[PDB]
Amino acid sequence: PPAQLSVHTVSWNSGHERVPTNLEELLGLNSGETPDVIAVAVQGFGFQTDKPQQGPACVKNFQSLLTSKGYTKLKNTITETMGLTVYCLEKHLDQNTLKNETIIVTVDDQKKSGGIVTSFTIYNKRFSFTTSRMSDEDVTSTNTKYAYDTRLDYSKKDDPSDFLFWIGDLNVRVETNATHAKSLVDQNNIDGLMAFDQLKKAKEQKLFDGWTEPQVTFKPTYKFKPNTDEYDLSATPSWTDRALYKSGTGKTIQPLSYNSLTNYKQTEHRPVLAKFRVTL
Ligand code: HEM
Repeated sequence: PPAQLSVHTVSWNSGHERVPTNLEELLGLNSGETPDVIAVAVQGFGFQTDKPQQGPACVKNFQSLLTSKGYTKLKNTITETMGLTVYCLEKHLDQNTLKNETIIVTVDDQKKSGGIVTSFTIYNKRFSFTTSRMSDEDVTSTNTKYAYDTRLDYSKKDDPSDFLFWIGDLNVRVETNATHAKSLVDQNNIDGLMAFDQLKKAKEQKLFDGWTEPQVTFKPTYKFKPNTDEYDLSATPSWTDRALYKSGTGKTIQPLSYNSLTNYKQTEHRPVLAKFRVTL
């Protein structure tokens, strides 16, 4: 039992975009780090109805890279609008204790909104990875637009997990006008703009209770004109893709790094990469 383990997470509201050439950058492996656990969350349209038939390239390309580095894919789950994959180094796995489990929650009769939770145990400590997706317009169990449901929160369990991560587009936005938002961004006043971000409002309403976001130092990750760094001001610049963390059991989770990946420009949203060190 190591005293500590590292986790990398990435999410991207990637829409219809395809596997990039440079997956090492996407996963935070380009400076030679070797995280114990990797989670990849996507939001978009048509993943199960793989009409472009891009599923096979995703599997080939991710598998080729990660197996060579000593990872086992614990689970990939795809719905029409979400994807969640969790990888763990083979060396940490004990089949008799792993207890690998995934649930899918859907909130609407078309199965477009909800979330996915994948959980597993290593060294007798339980990890859970959540992603979620909600539309602006739906009726919800919270009567808010935010992509929260108690069923996706394993910290609310009678026996809550040791290490929990929630990654994706939480449907949290910057509640001010585009002019004022752009001005803040031009001044690099990230904390000033974050003052208008809705995560705190969701928490006042008792959603994402006790979940922590690492400090944000990067500019809003949406909405860009593709293949530029120029905001499309038809939307107020916002932080779409987020990483939250919690422990149910008093374990220390230390963010090492939290950043958008500005080199992935192909789309309106920029992926977000988080790195953590967890103490068992
Ligand atoms: C950059 C965008 C995307 C990322 C980062 C991504 C990520 C992933 C990952 C990590 C896997 C599992 C790979 C493995 O087996 O180790 C996967 C599988 C898959 N993805 Fe994606 N995905 C993307 C876009 C898409 C798109 C656009 C489609 C369809 C339109 C799609 C459909 C699939 C399918 C069908 C699978 C296979 C699931 C199975 O084997 O049953 N994904 N994706």
